[PDB]
Amino acid sequence: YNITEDEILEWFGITQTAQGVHLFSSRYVDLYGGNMFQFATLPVYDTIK
Amino acid sequence: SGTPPQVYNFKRLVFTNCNYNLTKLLSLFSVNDFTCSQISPAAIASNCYSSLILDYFSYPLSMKSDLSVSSAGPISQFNYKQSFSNPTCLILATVPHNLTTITKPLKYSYINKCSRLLSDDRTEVPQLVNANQYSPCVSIVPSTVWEDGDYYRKQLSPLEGGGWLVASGSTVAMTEQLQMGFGITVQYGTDTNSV
Amino acid sequence: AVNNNAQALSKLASELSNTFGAISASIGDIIQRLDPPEQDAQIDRLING
Amino acid sequence: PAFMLGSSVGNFSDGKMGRFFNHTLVLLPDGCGTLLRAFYCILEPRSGN
Amino acid sequence: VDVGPDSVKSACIEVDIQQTFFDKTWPRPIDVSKADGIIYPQGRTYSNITITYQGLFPYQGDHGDMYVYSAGHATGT
Ligand SMILES: *[C@@H]1O[C@H](CO)[C@@H](O[C@@H]2O[C@H](CO)[C@@H](O[C@@H]3O[C@H](CO[C@H]4O[C@H](CO)[C@@H](O)[C@H](O)[C@@H]4O)[C@@H](O)[C@H](O[C@H]4O[C@H](CO)[C@@H](O)[C@H](O)[C@@H]4O)[C@@H]3O)[C@H](O)[C@H]2NC(C)=O)[C@H](O)[C@H]1NC(C)=O
Ligand SMILES: *[C@@H]1O[C@H](CO)[C@@H](O[C@@H]2O[C@H](CO)[C@@H](O)[C@H](O)[C@H]2NC(C)=O)[C@H](O)[C@H]1NC(C)=O
Ligand SMILES: *[C@@H]1O[C@H](CO)[C@@H](O)[C@H](O)[C@H]1NC(C)=O
Ligand SMILES: *[C@@H]1O[C@H](CO)[C@@H](O)[C@H](O)[C@H]1NC(C)=O
Repeated sequence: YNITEDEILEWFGITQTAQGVHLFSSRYVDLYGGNMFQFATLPVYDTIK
Repeated sequence: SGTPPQVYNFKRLVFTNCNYNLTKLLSLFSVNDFTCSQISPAAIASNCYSSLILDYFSYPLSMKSDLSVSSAGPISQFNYKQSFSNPTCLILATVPHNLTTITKPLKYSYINKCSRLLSDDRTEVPQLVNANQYSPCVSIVPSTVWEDGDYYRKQLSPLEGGGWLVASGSTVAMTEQLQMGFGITVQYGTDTNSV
Repeated sequence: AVNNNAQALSKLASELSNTFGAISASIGDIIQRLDPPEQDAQIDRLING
Repeated sequence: PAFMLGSSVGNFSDGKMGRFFNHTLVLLPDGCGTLLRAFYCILEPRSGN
Repeated sequence: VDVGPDSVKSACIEVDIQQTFFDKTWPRPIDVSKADGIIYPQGRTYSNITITYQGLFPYQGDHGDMYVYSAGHATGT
C-alpha cells in the first residue's frame, strides 16, 4: 500500500470479525480531521488471540 | 479446483464488488440436498447483498441429519458452526461423473471430542467453538485422520492458560463418489452494497 | 403542549422501523427474501406489533 | 509501528517470551514510512549469532 | 505461495537491553469530547444528527501502553 508523508496525527485501527480482518485509517479520507474508514479487508482464516 | 478439505477445516471465500450467478455454477453441481434457513431458495440467485461468504468442505451424506442448527452432534460441536445473526443456506453435493478436475481425499473424517484439561491433571472443560470460528483443536489435529478414534495431544503454555489440549477423531470411508458440503451466508450492510 | 403533540405524532412517525423480532422491517423485503410459510409468520409478528 | 499477530504462543531456544508457531500475521511500515507490507505467512528461525 | 528471496548470512545484529532509558511517560489519554480515535459507522454515514450507536471503543481517558522506538549506537559515522 502506498502512503505519503506528513506531520499530522494519524490514527489507525485493526480489528477482526467473522467476515475478516478490517484495517481502518485516516490517511485515505480525512487527513486534516481524522477518524476511521475501511481501507483494507483481509481474508483471515482464524481468529487472532 | 484441488481437494476439498475436511469439515473441521472449512475453507471460506468472500465476495465483494463483483457479480455472481448460481445458474452458471449450480448446473454443474450434483446437488443431493438443498436447505436454507431464514432465507428463500430464490433469494440467493436473485437478491442483491453487500457481501457473500461461502464455506466449502468435504462432507458425506452419512451425517446428513447433523446439518441442523440446533443439532448437537460432534460435527455441530467441534467441527463447524453457523451464525445466528444472518440467514444461511446448506448444500450437500456430489462430484459429477463427467467432472474429473476435482480430486478425492483419502477418507471423510471429523472430530468427536475437543476438550482442554488443566495443569492440575484433574479439571477438564470442553471448549465451545463459536459461529464462523475455529477451535484450537484445529491447530493440533492434522488435515487427515488415519483411523477412527485417533488421539492427539499437546502441551499448553502457562501464558495460554497452561495444561494440555487433547482431541480424538473419527473416520468414515469414501463412497463410490466424493460428497462435499457448502454453507452460504449473506451480508446486507457490512460494506458497500455492490454484489 | 406543543412538544406533547409533537412527540405524540413522533411516536407513530418513529415506530415503523421496529421489527418485533422479525428478521427485517420492510414488508417488501420480507416477502422478497422469504418463502410464504415463514414470511406469513414474520408478517403476522409485524401485524401484532 | 509494526505489529505481529497470531494465536499460538511458545518460547525461543533461550526460553524467552515472543515465539509463535504456525501461520502469523506480520505488519510492517517500510521505505521511510511509505509501504505497509502485510502478510499472513510462516516464520522460520535462524540459528546464527 | 508468494515471492521473495533469502537474505545474507547468519550474522543477526546484536540486540541490547536498555529499558531504563525507555521508562518515560508522555501523558496523552483520549478525549471523547475532542473526538480522537473513534470508529466510524461501518456502512452508513449520517449528517447533522446526534445518534446513539453500539460499537467497539476505548474507555474515556485511558492512559495507554507506552511504546516508542529510537536510533542505535554510533561513534561518529
Ligand atoms: C505544523 O503546523 C500545523 C500546526 O502547527 C499543522 O499543519 C497545518 O494544520 C492545519 C490545522 O488547522 C491545517 O489546516 C487545515 O486546512 C484544511 C484545508 O487545507 C487544504 O486546502 C488548502 C486550500 O484551502 C490547501 O492549501 C491545503 O494544502 C489543503 O489541500 C482544512 O480543511 C482544515 O479544516 C479542518 O479543521 C477546521 C477547524 O480548524 C474544521 O472547521 C474543518 O471542517 C476541517 O475539519 C484545516 O483548517 C493545515 O493544512 C496544515 N498544514 C499543512 C501544510 O498541511 C501540522 O501540525 C504541521 N504542518 C506541517 C508540517 O505542514
Ligand atoms: C443542524 O442541526 C442544528 C440543530 O437542529 C441546526 O441548528 C438550528 O438551525 C435552525 C435553522 O437552521 C435555527 O433556527 C436554530 O436556531 C438552530 N439551533 C441552534 C441551537 O442554534 C442546524 O441549522 C442544522 N444544520 C443543517 C445544515 O441542517
Ligand atoms: C505505488 O506507487 C508506485 C510508483 O510507481 C507504483 O509502482 C505502485 O504500483 C503503487 N502501489 C499502489 C498500491 O498504488
Ligand atoms: C503448529 O506448530 C506446531 C509446532 O510443532 C505443530 O506441532 C502443529 O502441528 C502446528 N499446527 C498447524 C495447524 O500447523
